[PDB]
Amino acid sequence: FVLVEMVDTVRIPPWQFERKLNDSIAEELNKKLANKVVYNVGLCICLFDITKLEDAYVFPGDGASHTKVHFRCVVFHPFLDEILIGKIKGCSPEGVHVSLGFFDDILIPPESLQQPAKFDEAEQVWVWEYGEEIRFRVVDESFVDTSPYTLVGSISEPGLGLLSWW
Amino acid sequence: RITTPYMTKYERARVLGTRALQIAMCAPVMVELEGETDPLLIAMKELKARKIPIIIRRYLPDGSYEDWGVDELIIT
Amino acid sequence: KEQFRETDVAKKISHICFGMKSPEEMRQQAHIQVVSKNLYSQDNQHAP
Amino acid sequence: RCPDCGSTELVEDSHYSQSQLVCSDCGCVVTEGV
Amino acid sequence: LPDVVLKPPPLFPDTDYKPVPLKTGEGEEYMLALKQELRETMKRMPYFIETPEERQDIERYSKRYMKVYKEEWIPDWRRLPREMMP
Amino acid sequence: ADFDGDEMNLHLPQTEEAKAEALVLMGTKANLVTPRNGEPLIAAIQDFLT
Amino acid sequence: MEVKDANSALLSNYEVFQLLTDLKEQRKESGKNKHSSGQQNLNTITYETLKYISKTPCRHQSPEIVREFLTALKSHKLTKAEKLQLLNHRPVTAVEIQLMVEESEERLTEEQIEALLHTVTS
Amino acid sequence: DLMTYKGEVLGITRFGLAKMKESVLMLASFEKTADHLFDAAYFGQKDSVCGVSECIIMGIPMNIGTGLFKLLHKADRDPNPPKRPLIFD
Amino acid sequence: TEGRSRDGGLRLGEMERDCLIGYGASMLLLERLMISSDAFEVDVCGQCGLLGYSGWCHYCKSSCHVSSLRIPYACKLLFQELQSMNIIPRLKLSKYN
Amino acid sequence: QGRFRGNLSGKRVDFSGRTVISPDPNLRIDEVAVPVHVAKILTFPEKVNKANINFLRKLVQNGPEVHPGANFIQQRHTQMKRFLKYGNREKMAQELKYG
RNA sequence: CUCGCUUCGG
Ligand SMILES: Nc1ncnc2c1ncn2[C@@H]1O[C@H](COP(=O)(O)OP(=O)(O)OP(=O)(O)O)C[C@H]1O
Ligand SMILES: [Mg+2]
Ligand SMILES: [Zn+2]
Repeated sequence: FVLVEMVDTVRIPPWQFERKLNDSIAEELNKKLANKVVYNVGLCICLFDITKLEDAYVFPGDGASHTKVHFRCVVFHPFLDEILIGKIKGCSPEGVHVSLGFFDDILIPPESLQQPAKFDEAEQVWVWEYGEEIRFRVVDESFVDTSPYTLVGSISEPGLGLLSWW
Repeated sequence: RITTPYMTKYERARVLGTRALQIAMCAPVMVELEGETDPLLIAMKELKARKIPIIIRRYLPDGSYEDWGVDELIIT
Repeated sequence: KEQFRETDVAKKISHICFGMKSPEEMRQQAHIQVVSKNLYSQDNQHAP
Repeated sequence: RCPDCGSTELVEDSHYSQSQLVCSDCGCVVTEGV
Repeated sequence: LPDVVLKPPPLFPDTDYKPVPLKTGEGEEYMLALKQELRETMKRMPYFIETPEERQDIERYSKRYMKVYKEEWIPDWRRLPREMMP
Repeated sequence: ADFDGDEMNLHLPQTEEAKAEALVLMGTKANLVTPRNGEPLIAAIQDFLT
Repeated sequence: MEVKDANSALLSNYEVFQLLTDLKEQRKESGKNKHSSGQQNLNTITYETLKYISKTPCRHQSPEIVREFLTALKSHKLTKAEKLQLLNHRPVTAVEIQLMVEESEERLTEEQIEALLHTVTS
Repeated sequence: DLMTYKGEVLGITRFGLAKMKESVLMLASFEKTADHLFDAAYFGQKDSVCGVSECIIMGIPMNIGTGLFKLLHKADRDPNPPKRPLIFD
Repeated sequence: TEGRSRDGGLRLGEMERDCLIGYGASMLLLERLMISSDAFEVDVCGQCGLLGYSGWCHYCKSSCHVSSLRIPYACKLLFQELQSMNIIPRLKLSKYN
Repeated sequence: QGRFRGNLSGKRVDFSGRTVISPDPNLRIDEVAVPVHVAKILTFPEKVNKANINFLRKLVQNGPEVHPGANFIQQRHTQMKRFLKYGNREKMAQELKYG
């Protein structure tokens, strides 16, 4: 989790003019930046606050109100070493599929670093024994449009010990 | 505060046009229309009542600006 | 999950930069190379 | 077929110099302009 | 009259002449080895200025262990004009 | 115009802004005097002067 | 739509929890049919992230508690990431600090661990 | 004043108009379209859209007339709103 | 089209445009000469300055910088003719703000 | 007849008419008399708001034949035009949404 | 349809 500074041109239609400007600006910005992954930034969650809000122009076209807004928004972006606690929402032979709790089913830990009793035999067998911990390793993002996902991340499961659960 | 206190005819035309366009697009009305189905007549009534929520931003050629409220300006 | 891509921006043309195109740039811009001097096919449909 | 009501009553009716293929049941303008 | 062509000519038309085989000998191979050595050694030379990495995620106790250390040559400012001292 | 068969054109603006600009700037009541010397152009004519 | 800084300031899960609770109560106080029908993914992300944070021990936190914890840890010369992870995870067992928490070597001192556990439990 | 603002009496012909105005598109539209366009392409002259004729051609509102100023909406607002304090920093 | 026999519309000649300019009615001039006659929406690549299609620039082989832009259709025809004449008009777009 | 003078500086437009004129002294100097036939052809797009809904309903009910009326309806959500000569005009008038 | 040419109207 980290705060991100953004500047956006928000267009408010005239039928919301009776509303206070800041509230409707926040509502529209949240509607525009919810459950979406900003490239090289991470998955934005919601708006934290609106720091700078300058004058509201009205253009000779649409007739709505366009405002340039400086705001801070919270996003989920680990720092390549953060420790997380997710739940196993699936498992593939080449690697388990852990999902952060109802947050994002994008964490795919490779099984190439645990103690040498590692394999997934397609029966959802996690690990041959000697709340699931995670150490984020690398961030990666990709584009979508290429003709007339985007955050997965790699996960480390070292010899953490895990006295409570193997 | 240095420009003309009188509201120019071009300013009136553009303010009325923008206000009528907003009213035609379901913007709130501030003068309690009496059977006026024409947005432009409603905009003219708002201008006469000096209730138009629009601020003109007069731009000087160098780049400097100054803001005048519609109620602050003088109409003819 | 979903990538944030901006739908539409109120872009306004600022200025037009006139210039010229090199022969390489013409090939890059073009889609096909025209080599046939005739227009329509031989058949009676006369498709291009 | 009409894209709205699914009918096949597509009539070519020009209205004041505007060629127009329109559904004859619900009036949906399928195609216009030549 | 010239014939009409249905498909554009191939992107790389073939040639019946091929490049002459390269010169061989102890000297030429020494040149190749020396050039590869220059490539390998002049990237580590301090004259090869690397792009400054930026935007460190966090500070860590391991930074001191992973701190990149490299000797830096000191320019002779007597010959160089005054404007280029840091 | 002289009503001797002269044809006149008539345009209908399709925008509220354009309609308001036309009514304000180009209203007949707003252009009673020519800009050349300020003389009134819209005035009484034959069979009204008489 | 450009971002000025993607790493402006790291924040703990308590700030996110407080912000999500405030947003949830404001939204339930100002529920709009058209706005909600336009985008429901806001409700999904807020509700599910709030549930996930609630499953974590992030409850029972206050700004005074966070300030006291930060001041207590400021004498241990630990990095910002370490104290952030300790605050988010709330380690009750020593082994969480000993092994899972990075920079373990030469930092635990085998005596500062007890003080760290006392502070995190306080 | 327009004829004598550059220090020399310039006529309203194409030569004087070329010496007075700077926008490529208006010069091309008035007279000698091909020559003006080819010379502009050769010089790489970037032409802005300040003038009226280029505004008309580009389909944008012209700067003169009602387009000189900009309008602002007197919306109920509060610039520089209070910021939520940061606890961890 | 031109004539009544072909159901054509009336023509705003150069002097009509001059009179509209003299009035200063910018919005009505824009509506008459752009919105009501030959309004069109093209896709311009903000990187190369050339015209793309369907939100895609073939010249740059990319779609990140392609932006929609309103324009008279006659202006698009002029731009394409100039491109065919090797007089390449490159448009440097910007936000309306 | 080039692009600049024939299609860029001055170009043909729709929503326009051209008619012979005749005098009429009983009209104010700011008014012009338009034939009924031309008015049935030249249309104005009026946006449905809270003020003219009861007026546009009657205009839609009249249809494209009676002079006070409309020729097309463009829906707010879908941009599919509806020709008023076909379909139940009363239902369309009853289903006039804002915008 | 495109283009030209004429004859009109004003
Ligand atoms: N070539 C043209 N260019 C512009 N306007 C024209 C042209 N031919 C006719 N008109 C229109 O017709 C009008 C000319 O009429 P005018 O010359 O004043 O009277 P007239 O035709 O001499 O009639 P009398 O012979 O005096 O009875 C004015 C103008 O708007
Ligand atoms: Mg006459
Ligand atoms: Zn491009």
